[PDB]
Amino acid sequence: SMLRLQKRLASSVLRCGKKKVWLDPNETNEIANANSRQQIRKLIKDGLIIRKPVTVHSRA
Amino acid sequence: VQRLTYRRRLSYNTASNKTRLSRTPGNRIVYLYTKKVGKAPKSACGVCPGRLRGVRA
Amino acid sequence: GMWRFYTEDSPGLKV
Amino acid sequence: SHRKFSAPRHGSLGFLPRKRSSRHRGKVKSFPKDDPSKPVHLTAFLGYKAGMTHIVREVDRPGSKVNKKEVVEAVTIVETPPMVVVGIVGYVETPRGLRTFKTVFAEHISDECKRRFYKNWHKSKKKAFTKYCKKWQDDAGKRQLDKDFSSMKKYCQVIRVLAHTQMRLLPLRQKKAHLMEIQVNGGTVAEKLDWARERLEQQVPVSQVFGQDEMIDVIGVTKGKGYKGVTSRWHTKKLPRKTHRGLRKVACIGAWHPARVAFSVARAGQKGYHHRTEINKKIYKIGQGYLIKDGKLIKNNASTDYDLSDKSINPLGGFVHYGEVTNDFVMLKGCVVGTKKRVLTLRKSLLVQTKRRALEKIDLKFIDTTSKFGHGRFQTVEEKKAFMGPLKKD
Amino acid sequence: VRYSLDPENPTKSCKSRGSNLRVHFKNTRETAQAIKGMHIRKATKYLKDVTLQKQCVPFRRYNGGVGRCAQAKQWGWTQGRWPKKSAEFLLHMLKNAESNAELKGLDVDSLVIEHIQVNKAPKMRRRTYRAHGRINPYMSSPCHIEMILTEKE
RNA sequence: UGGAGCCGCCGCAGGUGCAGAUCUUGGUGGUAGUAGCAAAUAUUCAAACGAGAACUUUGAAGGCCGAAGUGGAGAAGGGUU
RNA sequence: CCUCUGGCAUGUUGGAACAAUGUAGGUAAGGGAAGUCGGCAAGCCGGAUCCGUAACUUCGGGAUAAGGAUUGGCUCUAAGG
RNA sequence: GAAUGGAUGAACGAGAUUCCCACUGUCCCUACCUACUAUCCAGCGAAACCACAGCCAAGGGAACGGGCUUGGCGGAAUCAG
RNA sequence: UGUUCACCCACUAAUAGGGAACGUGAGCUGGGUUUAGACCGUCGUGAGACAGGUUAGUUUUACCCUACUGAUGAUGUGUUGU
Ligand SMILES: [Mg+2]
Ligand SMILES: [Mg+2]
Ligand SMILES: [Mg+2]
Ligand SMILES: [Mg+2]
Ligand SMILES: [Mg+2]
Ligand SMILES: [Mg+2]
Ligand SMILES: [Mg+2]
Ligand SMILES: [Mg+2]
Ligand SMILES: [Mg+2]
Ligand SMILES: [Mg+2]
Ligand SMILES: [Mg+2]
Ligand SMILES: [Mg+2]
Ligand SMILES: [Mg+2]
Ligand SMILES: [Mg+2]
Ligand SMILES: [Mg+2]
Ligand SMILES: [Mg+2]
Ligand SMILES: [Mg+2]
Ligand SMILES: [Mg+2]
Ligand SMILES: [Mg+2]
Ligand SMILES: [Mg+2]
Ligand SMILES: [Mg+2]
Ligand SMILES: [Mg+2]
Ligand SMILES: [Mg+2]
Ligand SMILES: [Mg+2]
Ligand SMILES: [Mg+2]
Ligand SMILES: [Mg+2]
Ligand SMILES: [Mg+2]
Ligand SMILES: [Mg+2]
Ligand SMILES: [Mg+2]
Ligand SMILES: [Mg+2]
Ligand SMILES: [Mg+2]
Repeated sequence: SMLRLQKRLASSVLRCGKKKVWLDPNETNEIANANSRQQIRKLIKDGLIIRKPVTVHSRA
Repeated sequence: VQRLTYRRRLSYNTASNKTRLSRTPGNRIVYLYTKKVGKAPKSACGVCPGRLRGVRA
Repeated sequence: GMWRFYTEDSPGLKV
Repeated sequence: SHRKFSAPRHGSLGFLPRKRSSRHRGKVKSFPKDDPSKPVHLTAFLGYKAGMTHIVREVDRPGSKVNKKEVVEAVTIVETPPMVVVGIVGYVETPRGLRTFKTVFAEHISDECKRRFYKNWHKSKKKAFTKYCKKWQDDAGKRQLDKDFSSMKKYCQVIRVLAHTQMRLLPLRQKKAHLMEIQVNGGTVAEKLDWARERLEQQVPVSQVFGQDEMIDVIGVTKGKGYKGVTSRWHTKKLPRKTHRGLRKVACIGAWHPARVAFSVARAGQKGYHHRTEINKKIYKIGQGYLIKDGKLIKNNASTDYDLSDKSINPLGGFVHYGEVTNDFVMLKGCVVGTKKRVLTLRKSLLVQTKRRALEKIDLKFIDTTSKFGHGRFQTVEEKKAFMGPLKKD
Repeated sequence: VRYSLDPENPTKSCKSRGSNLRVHFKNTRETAQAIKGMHIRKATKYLKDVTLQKQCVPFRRYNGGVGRCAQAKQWGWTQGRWPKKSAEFLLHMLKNAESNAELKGLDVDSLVIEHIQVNKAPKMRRRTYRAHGRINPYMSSPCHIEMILTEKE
C-alpha cells in the first residue's frame, strides 16, 4: 500500500543502506503492520525483510 | 569506507576541535576529542632553552 | 514592467 | 540606392507557384501538331522509372575529341509495359477553347482500370460502367454507338484515345492502372477515329509509339523534398557565421517602399514535387520484355552485338526500391524527372529535330548490370560464381 | 434553479448541471456544441471516441493555433481536437441526466440532447514568475455547464 | 423585476452634470486555448493499494552522482519545517 | 573517465512524429584566409622518454624556444635491498 | 623633447598593431549526421500591445495614406512559416 | 583603406552609370562616428575643450494585422468520382 516507513526502519535496524533493504513483495500486508521497529526485528528474524548483499566489485 | 562526523556542534577545525580515531568494542571508528598538549615548565634562569625534568608536562 | 533596455542603451540614439 | 555589385537573380520565376503539384501523374500539357499526311499513331505513352545504369558506346560526331571513341553514358530504364486503349474522346474547337465532346468507352474494361474509378475498391460494390456496357449488346445501343462515333466523324477536330497501364505486370505495389488520354495525330478525322475504333480493348506496346534513337520529352513530377528553407529551395547565399537570427536566410526581403514583399523575393516553401516537362531525352534502346518459346528469353535485354552474354537490364539483386523489370522498357539517355516507381509520361517531341546530335544513331557496346545496392563488381551471377569459386554454403 | 431555456414539455424532459467545474471552458464549449442534438446513446459513444481519438471535435470559434485533423472532415471543418477532460466531464453530465430521466420514468434510450450550454464560471487564480522579477497571473478558466434532454422517438 | 420609502410647486443652500487628463480605484475583452511548461545522458517490466496510476509504494532490469558526492554531519539563517 | 559504500529518479509534465528556422555537438573531396574590419570561430599543437635548442639579455633568463626521434602487445635479460 | 620626465630595455602581458609558417568549412560552395527545440496531440496556460481598423497605383493633403479622390479591384474559416 | 570615394593587380564581352526613407540594424555585422575609462598633442590659470590623433567599450521583442511563401479549405455544379 505504502511502505517508506518500513524501508527506513529496516535500514536503521539492519544498519545498512535502504538500497540494501529488501522487502518480500509478496508478504506486504504483514510488513505494513510494522508501524514500529522491534516489530521489524521480528520480521527480519522471520525472513520477510532482508539485507541484500553488496553489489560486487571485484579486484580480480 | 566508514567516513565520520563531529560529535559536537563545533563544525570548524580549530585548536579546540581536535580529534583522533578510536575503534570501539561495537566496532565502528569513532572520533574522540583530544586534550591539548601542555608543555613542561621552562627555567627561571632565562638563558636555558630546555624545559625542566621530572615535571609532568 | 517589462525590461526593454539597459539605461545606457537609451534606444534610438541620434546624437 | 543601387546594388553595388551586380549578380544574376537566384532561381527562375518561370516556374512558380513553387507548390506541391496538383497532379501525381505528369500531364501532357501540349501534344504536337497533327498534319494530314502522316499515318495515324499515338503521340505519347506511359512508363515507370525503374532506375539507372551506364552504357558504353562508340560515338560518331566528327569534329569532336571523342569521335569513334567509346564513352560511358548514363541512362534511365523506364518500365513501360503495353497499354490498353479503353475509350476514345473527341474534342471540338471553339472560340473559348477546345471543348470535350463525345466519349465512348469499350465494352469490357479491366479491373486494373476500374480501380481508378474508386477511392476504395475494398469497400466498393464495383458497379461502374455496368449499365453502360449494356449498349454494346443490343440493337438500339449499337446504333446509338455508331451515331455517337459518326457525330465525332463530322464535328470533332481532335481525337485522342483513352488508354490505361497494365499495372498487373509491374512489380509495383498498386493495382490501380493509371488512365490517360493520348492523342492520335494522323490522317483525316474519320480515318483517325476508325483507327481508334479498331484499337478498342486492345494492346498498344511501346515500340508502336516510339522508335529508337528518337528524341522524346519526359514529363513527370519531381522528387519531393518537403518544406524547405530558402537556401536549399532557392539557392541563395548562406549568411555568415556571426548572424544573430539565422543564416540560412535572405537578409533583406524587399526594399522599403513598394511596401509589400514581392512574389519575386525568395521565400521558404515546398521544395520538389513540382510538375515538370523535360525535353530531348534520346532513346538509346527499346528492350523487348521477357517471353518464352520453350525456355525463357531473358538474354535479349541487356545483351548487345559486342557483349552477347545473357544479361537482363535487371541488375544484380534487382533494381533498388523497385523490382525486376520483366517487361519491355525504354532506355533514355540521362536522368528523368521524378523517382523510382513514378508514373512517367513519355511524349513525342513538339519540335522539328534536325541537329547533328539529335539524329545520331546509337549502337551500344555494353550495358552495366552490376548491383546497385553496394559497390557491385560482378555483372551477373554466373560470372561472380566462377570468380569466387565454391563457398561454405554448399 | 432557473435554467436558461425551459423545455417545451417538462413532463417528459430531464435536466442536469454542474456549476464551477475546473475544465477548460473553450475546449468544453466546443465539444458541447458537437454533442448537441444527438441521441444520448450516440453522444455517449461519441465522447468515448473523442477520449480515445477515434472521433474529433471541430473547434470552430476558439480555433486559433488549433491544428488540422482529417477526423474533422466528417464535421466539415479543418480544425479539430480531442478534448479528453471535457469529454470526461460531460460524459458525467449525460450520466446524471440519464439518471434523472430514469428516476422520472422516461425511456432513457429515446433521449435527445435538446439544449446544452457552457458558460464562464468565476476564475480561480494563481501566479507565474517571469524575467526581471515580474509576476504574472496564471488563471484557471472554469465553466458552468447545463443541459436538458428530451424523449423524441 | 424589486421590496421601503419617494416625489410636484415656491424659496434657500451646494462637495451639482465627464469621453478624454500616459487621470484614480475596481472589473472585462481581443490577443489565445496562443507564447509557453526543451540546462545538467534514463527509463522499462510486473505486483500492491486504490473510484481512478506515465508519476504512489514493493520487487526485478537498465541507468546516473562517482567520496573537491546527488553520500553522512554541523555553523549562520529558518521556526515546527 | 569508469567503479564499490551511500544516494537518486534527470531537475515544474507525458505521448506521436523528425519539415523549415534555430541552440549545442560532429564530418567534409580539391584548394587553404581568396572570407572578414580583423583568422572572429574552430583547427592545428599537446603527455612522457631521448636527443636538440637561436637572436637577444639586467647573465637570473629567453626555453616546453625552435627542430627532431620514440611510445602498443607479449617473452626474456640485467641492474638496483 | 627631457621627473609636466627624454632616450632606451631583458623578462612579463585574457593589452594595441604588422607579417610569415603550420592549420583549418573563415571562404570558394555548400552538403550530410547527431541531441534539444520548433511541429502535432493530452493536461495546464500567461504577457506586451490594442481610437477604428487592416490589398494596391497615382492624386491632392501638415509637401511619404488603411481610411479621402480617381482608377485598380474584393470570396468563409484557418495551419506552418 | 572603417569607409562612401579612390587607387592598383588579374581576368574579361564588358569590367556603363543610377534609383527604391541617400532600398535594406525585431535581416546581420558594428570596423567607424556618438556617453561613461584612459593616452597623446594644441588650447585653457582651471573644471575642462578640440569635424586633431589613439585604445576599451550590453545592437532587445513577432505569438497581432497585413504583405509575401508554402499548406488545409470555402461557394456553386443534386450527390460523388474521371
Ligand atoms: Mg571554543
Ligand atoms: Mg619529580
Ligand atoms: Mg549596376
Ligand atoms: Mg551577435
Ligand atoms: Mg546505389
Ligand atoms: Mg506555434
Ligand atoms: Mg518563468
Ligand atoms: Mg528576483
Ligand atoms: Mg427590510
Ligand atoms: Mg454637500
Ligand atoms: Mg468614464
Ligand atoms: Mg501550442
Ligand atoms: Mg559524468
Ligand atoms: Mg543527513
Ligand atoms: Mg550534504
Ligand atoms: Mg533529459
Ligand atoms: Mg521526469
Ligand atoms: Mg526542482
Ligand atoms: Mg575541405
Ligand atoms: Mg583579404
Ligand atoms: Mg573582399
Ligand atoms: Mg581563436
Ligand atoms: Mg621567443
Ligand atoms: Mg609635453
Ligand atoms: Mg610643451
Ligand atoms: Mg495609418
Ligand atoms: Mg539608408
Ligand atoms: Mg527593417
Ligand atoms: Mg538591431
Ligand atoms: Mg567600435
Ligand atoms: Mg570614451
